[PDB]
Amino acid sequence: GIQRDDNGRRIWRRRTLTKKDDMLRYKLQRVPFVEEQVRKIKEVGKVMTMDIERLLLSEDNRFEFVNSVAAEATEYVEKNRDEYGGTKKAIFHVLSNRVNDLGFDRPEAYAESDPYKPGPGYLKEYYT
Amino acid sequence: ERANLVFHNKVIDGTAIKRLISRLIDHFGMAYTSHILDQVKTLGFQQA
Amino acid sequence: DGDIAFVQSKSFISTQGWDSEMVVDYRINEDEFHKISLLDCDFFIRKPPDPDNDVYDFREMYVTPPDTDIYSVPRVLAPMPQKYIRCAMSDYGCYDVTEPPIDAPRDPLYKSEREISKVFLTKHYRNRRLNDPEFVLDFEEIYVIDSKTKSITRARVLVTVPGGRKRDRKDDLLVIRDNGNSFKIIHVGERDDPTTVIEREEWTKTREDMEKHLRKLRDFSVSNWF
Amino acid sequence: RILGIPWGFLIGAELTIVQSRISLVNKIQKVYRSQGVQIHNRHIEIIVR
Amino acid sequence: EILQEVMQGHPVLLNRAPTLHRLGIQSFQPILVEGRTICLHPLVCKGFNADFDGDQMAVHVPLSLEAQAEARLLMFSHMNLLSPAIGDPISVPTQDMLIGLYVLTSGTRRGICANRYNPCEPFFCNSYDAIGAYRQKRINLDSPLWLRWQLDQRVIASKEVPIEVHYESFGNYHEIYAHYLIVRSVKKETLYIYIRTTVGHISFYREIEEAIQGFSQACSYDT
Amino acid sequence: PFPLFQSPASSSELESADPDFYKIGYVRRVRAYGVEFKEGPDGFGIYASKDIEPRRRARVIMEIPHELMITIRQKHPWMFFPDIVPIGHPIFDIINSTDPERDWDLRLACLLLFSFDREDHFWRLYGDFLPAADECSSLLLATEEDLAELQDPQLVSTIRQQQKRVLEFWEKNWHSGVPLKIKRLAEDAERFIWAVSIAQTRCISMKTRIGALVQDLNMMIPYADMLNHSFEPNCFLHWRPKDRILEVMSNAGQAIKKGEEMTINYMPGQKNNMLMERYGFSTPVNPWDAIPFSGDSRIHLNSFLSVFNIFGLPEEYYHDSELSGDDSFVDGAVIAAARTLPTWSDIDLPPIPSAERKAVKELQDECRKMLAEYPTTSEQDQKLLDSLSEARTTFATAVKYRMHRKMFIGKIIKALDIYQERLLF
Amino acid sequence: GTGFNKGL
Amino acid sequence: DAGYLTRRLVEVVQHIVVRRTDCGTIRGISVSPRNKSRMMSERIFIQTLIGRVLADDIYIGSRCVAFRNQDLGIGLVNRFITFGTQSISIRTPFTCRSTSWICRLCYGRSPTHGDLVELGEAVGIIAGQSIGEPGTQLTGG
Amino acid sequence: TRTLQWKCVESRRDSKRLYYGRFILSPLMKGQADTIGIAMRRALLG
Ligand SMILES: Nc1ncnc2c1ncn2[C@@H]1O[C@H](CSCC[C@H](N)C(=O)O)[C@@H](O)[C@H]1O
Ligand SMILES: [Zn+2]
Repeated sequence: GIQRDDNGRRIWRRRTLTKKDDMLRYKLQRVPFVEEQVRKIKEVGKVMTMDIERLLLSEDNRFEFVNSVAAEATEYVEKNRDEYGGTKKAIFHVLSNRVNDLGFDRPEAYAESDPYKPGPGYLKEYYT
Repeated sequence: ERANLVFHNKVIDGTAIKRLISRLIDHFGMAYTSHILDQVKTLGFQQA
Repeated sequence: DGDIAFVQSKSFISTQGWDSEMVVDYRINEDEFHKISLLDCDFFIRKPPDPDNDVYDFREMYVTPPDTDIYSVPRVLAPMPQKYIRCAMSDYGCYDVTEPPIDAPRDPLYKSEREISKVFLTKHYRNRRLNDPEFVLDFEEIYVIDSKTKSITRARVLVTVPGGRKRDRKDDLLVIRDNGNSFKIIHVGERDDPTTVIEREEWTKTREDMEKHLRKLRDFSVSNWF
Repeated sequence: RILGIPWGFLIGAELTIVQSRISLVNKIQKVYRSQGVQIHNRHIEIIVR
Repeated sequence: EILQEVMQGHPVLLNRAPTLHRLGIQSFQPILVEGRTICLHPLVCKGFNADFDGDQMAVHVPLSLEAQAEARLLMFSHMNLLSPAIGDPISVPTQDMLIGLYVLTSGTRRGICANRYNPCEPFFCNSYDAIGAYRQKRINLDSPLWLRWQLDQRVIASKEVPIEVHYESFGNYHEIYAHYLIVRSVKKETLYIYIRTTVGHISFYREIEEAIQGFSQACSYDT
Repeated sequence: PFPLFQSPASSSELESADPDFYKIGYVRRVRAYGVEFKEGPDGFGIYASKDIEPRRRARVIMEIPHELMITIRQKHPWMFFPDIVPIGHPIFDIINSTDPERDWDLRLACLLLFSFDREDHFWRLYGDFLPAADECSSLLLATEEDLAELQDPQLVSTIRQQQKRVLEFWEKNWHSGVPLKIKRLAEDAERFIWAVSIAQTRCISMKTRIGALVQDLNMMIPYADMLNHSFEPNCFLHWRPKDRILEVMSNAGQAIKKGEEMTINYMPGQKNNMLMERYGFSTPVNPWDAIPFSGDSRIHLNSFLSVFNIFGLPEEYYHDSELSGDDSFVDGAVIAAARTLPTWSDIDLPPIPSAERKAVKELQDECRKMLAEYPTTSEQDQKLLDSLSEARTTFATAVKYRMHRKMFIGKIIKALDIYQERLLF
Repeated sequence: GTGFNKGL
Repeated sequence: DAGYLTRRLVEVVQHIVVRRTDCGTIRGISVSPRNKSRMMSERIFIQTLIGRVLADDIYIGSRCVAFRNQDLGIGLVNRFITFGTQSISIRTPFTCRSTSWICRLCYGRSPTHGDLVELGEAVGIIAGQSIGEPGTQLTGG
Repeated sequence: TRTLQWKCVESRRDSKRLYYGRFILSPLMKGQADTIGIAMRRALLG
C-alpha cells in the first residue's frame, strides 16, 4: 500500500490505460469547415432550439415546463416593464437564464445585434 | 468530436432517406435532425 | 532445411486418424494451443513453445463451437505435416456492417464486425523467422481452416511463375480467389490493379445479366453484341 | 344458462366484448393495411374501447 | 426598425384554412421579408400540403405571454418531426430535394456500362482533396475514386468474401473487396483501408457529418 | 500592469490524471464541466478546474451515459440493465444462486469479472484505472496483521465473517468442473476477493426510472465512484431518466472555489465502523460516530448546542459558520458528540453550571479511560504513519480508524473543556 | 396539455 | 366522406386525456407470436408490440428478461421472437380501469416523443386525427 | 457617403495547416456583390 523512498516522499503507481482504445483515434479529429454553419446557426436562432430540448431532457412533463417558463416570464416583465419589449424578450430571457443556471454560457435572452449594419435607417433586407 | 455515422455507399432514395431521418432522430434528437434536414434540403436543392 | 526443434510435451495426445464428428471427453489446456476464432467454430492447433507464436503442430487439432469447452476433432482433408512448421496466420472473411435498431438513447447507428469464414496458414520458407532478413513466405504450403465445415485442408495452389521449385521466392504473389478455393502464384510484375480486379468482376456479372435481360426479346438471335 | 346469475352475464358479456374488440380492430386494420396505411393499434384501440 | 425588432423572438401561428393534419396549424419565427407575399419553407409546405398553384394561409399572433411560451415550446417545427399516427418523420425531403440526393448517391457506372471492352483511378488521401479536385473539374461527380479511409470499417456493402487477395511473399496481402481495398500485413498490423466511391457519396456523407459538428460547435456546452 | 510586465511564469502529491482516462469516456458521451481528474498516493479524485459561481439552481458537473455502467436490481429477480449477460450464459446461474439481501456485492462482482472478459464492454478499459489488490483500501483484502492492529473486536469479527462468505462462494462456484468461460473470470481465489472489494467500495444504489420502469439498482457508475466521500458534500448524484444520463450536480446556491475537491456522501449517516466495513475508510469528522456512555451523568444539550452554534433538529444538526465568525475548533466531529453524549433537557429548564461543572470533569474523568484503554495515542499512530514507508494500505486505514476514534474521544475532551468554561458567560 | 390540472 | 368521418371519430374520444400515471390494473391483453404468424406478417406484429408497457413479467427458464410496467423496445421484442416465448401480456387502452381517461402505462410510449406519454396529453384527439388524416388515401380476376 | 473599402472581420489559425479568414467589402451597388463573389471564388479555388 503505502510506499516511500529515502527522501520520505510518497511514490504511487501512475494508473494508465494499458490496452489500446480503437475509438480514441477515430473521434479526436474535428472538421475544419463549419465556420459558416456555426455562424448561421447562431444568427438563425437554432442554438436556443438545442437549449430548449436540453431543458426538456431534465424535465418530467413538457406541459409543466412551459407553464413554469410562462409563469417565470410573467414574473420578469412585472418587475421590469421597460426591458422586455424589443431586442430582449421575456420568454427568451427565462430560457437563457435556465441554461445559465445549469452552468453553461449563453447571451442574455439570446439577443444578437448586427455588427455590419451600415446606418440607423438601413434595415437588413432578407434575400427570399 | 467525430460523429459515428455510417458511410452510405450504394444509393439513397425516398425510403433510404426516410430511414436515415428516423435513425438520426432516435440517436441525436429532433434539434440535431432539424438542422440536418436544412443541410440535406440545401444539398438536395443544390445538386438537383 | 531449418527444421524447428522437435520438442515433446507431456499432454501431447495425437488426434490423427480419429472420427471427425465426435467429441473428446477430456479438456485441453488452451495455453498450449493456438486459438483460431472463426464465425462458426473455434479452432485449436497445438502450440510448441517459441519466442514468437509462429510454430504450429498439426499433429493434434481440435474444433469447438465458438467459446465452448466441448472439444472435437476437425475433418482433416489433407496430409497435415508431422513436424513443427512456422505458418503466417491470416484470416479470410467479410465485414458485416449492419444498422441495428435504435431503442436505447445514444445507441450506435452502425455495428461493424468482421466475420471470418476461412483462415490461411502460410508456411514460412525453410521455417525462417519473421525477423530473419531472408524471410519469405513459401506459398506452396498453405492450409485452409474452413469455419462452415469445421474442417482443415491444404490449399490446391497452381504455380504459374517460371522457374519451377528453384525459382526466386521474392517475386511470388499468391492470388486467392473464388471464395478462398483457387490459389494461383504469379510474378509480382503481373499484379493486377485493384481497380482492374473490381471492374473485371463487375463487367463479367453485368454482361451475363444484360444478356439474360435481352434474351426475352424475339429478335435476340439476329442481334449482335457491342 | 350454463353459469349462475352473478356470472352468467359477467363473463358472457365479457366474451362478447373481448371477441368484438379483437374482431373490430382486425377489420379496421384490414382496410388501412391493405391500402398501405400504417397506423398504430393504440389510435384504433382507443376508438374500439 | 421597431417592427423588425418587435417580431424578433415573437412566434406566429400559420394556419391553412382547408386544414389537413395536426400540422395544418403550426408556429414559425417570422422574419421581415421583402415583397407582398408570405415566404414559406419548402419542407413545411408538405406538412401543409401547400401546393404552389394557389394557396392562402391565415396567420395569428399570440398575445399573452403564456400563449407565446407554448407557441415557441410546443408548436415549433423542430419539436414536431414524427407523425403520431405511427411515429414516422414528416419533414422528409421530397420532390427535387430527393432528386438531388438521388443523383449524388447514384454512383459510378458499373460493368459493361463503364468499359467498352472486358478488362480481362485517382487516390485521394482525404475527402477534402476529393471535394477540391471535383471543384477544379479534375474528376466528375460519378467518376470512381479511391479514398484513403482513416476511420474504422464503416461503409455498408453486401457481406461478401474478397473478390481477390494479392498475397505478397513478404507478408503484405491486399484484400480487394467489391467496394474497398484493405491492406493488411503479417509482420505488422497496419490495416490500411481505401474506399472505392465517388464525390457524390463523399459530399453526402460530409454534409451529414459537417451538420452534426456545426450544430455541436454552435451549442458549445463544453465551454 | 501589462501582461508582458506581469510574470506569473504546492500540492505536489496530486498530479493530473492520464488524459486517456477522460478521453476514453469522452468518446462515449461523457462530459465533465469545470472539473478535472487528479490522482495521488491516496488515489483519484475530481477537483474543480475553475471557480464555480453559484446560480439559482444546481449546476451540472458530470454526465455519465447508462450504457457505460453496470447495473443490477437490488430485489429479485436479478435483471441486468445495459444487458451484457447472454441468455443461457452459465454466469447467470452463479448470480441467481445468491442470497437475495446479503449477496448484493457478490452479484456485482460476477458482473464486474464478466465485464472485464467482454471485449466490447467499456469496463474492460475503465478497469485499468481501478486500484489493484494492494492499492484498494477495502478491509476485505486485509489480513490478520492489519485486522489485529485495527483494535476493534466487533469490526474485525464482521470483516473476517465477510472474508469466509466471499471465499466460500468462490470455492462453490469456481471448482474444477466449471466451463472455461466461467473459470477464466476468476483464475484464482484472490481475484474474486478483489472483485468483491471493488463492488463493495464502488456500488451506488439509486432508484432510477429506465423507460417506464422504476426500480432500485446496485449500480457501478464509472467516473462517479471517483468522487470522494464527505458528510457535508458539495455535490450530489441525480439520475436523468429521459436520456438515461446520471448527472453529478453541485448543490444549488453553493460556490466552489478553484481547486476544491468535489465530494458526495456515500451514505446519509453512518458510523466509521460501517464505513470501514463497506468502503474501508474512516473520517474523524463523522457526525454519526458514537461511544458507549453511562446514563448516570448528563448535561443540558441545548446549552451545548448553542455554545457551538449548532441548530436544527437532531436529524438535521449543523453548524453555522458566520455566527461563530471563525471558530476553527467546531467541525462535524463535535456534532456527533451532541448525539452520543448522555444529555437531559426539559421544556425550558436552565441547567446548573456547578452541577454540570461537577459532571463535566466527571464526564471527562471517564473520557481519559478509553484513551488509556488503547495502548497507543492519537499522535503516536499518525507519527508512525509518517515514519512508516513499506506497508499495506489497509494497515494505514486500520491505523486511521483507531486514530480517528481516539481523536473523536480527544475532540470531545476539548469540546467539554471549552463548553464548561463558556457556560459561565 | 398546458391546461391539465390548473398549471401547478 | 373522410372529413365527415374525422368529426365523428374525434367526438367519441375528445374527452380521453392521459390523467393518471398508473391506474393499477392487473389484467393485460395476452399476445403470442406462434399462433399469429399464420395470418399476418411478422413485421407488423413488431409494431403492435412497440411502445407497449408490459403487464406481467416474462421469463426464459429461471432467467427474467422483462418486468411488469417495463416499456417494450425493438431489442426486447426481437428477444421474444428469437427465444420463442408466448405468454406476452401488454397494457392497452382495453386494459385500463377507466373509460373517461387513460393512464400513462396502459397507453404506452408516445410515438412522437419516443418516451412514456406525459400527463395531460389529449391522447384521444390524437387518436381521432391519426385515423381521419389517412382518410384521403384509401382487376386481374 | 462611404467609399468602397474592405476589412478582415474574422481571422483564425486553429492549425499549422488550416487558416481561416472572413472579409467584408462595402458598400456595393445592386448586383455587383454577386459578380465579385463569383469571380473571386473562381480565382481563389484554381
Ligand atoms: N472522504 C474520503 N476519505 C478517505 N478516503 C476516501 C474518501 N472517499 C473515498 N475514499 C477512498 O476511496 C474508496 C472509495 S471509492 C472512491 C474512489 C477513490 N477515492 C479513488 O481515488 O479511486 C474508499 O475505500 C477510500 O479508500
Ligand atoms: Zn390504465
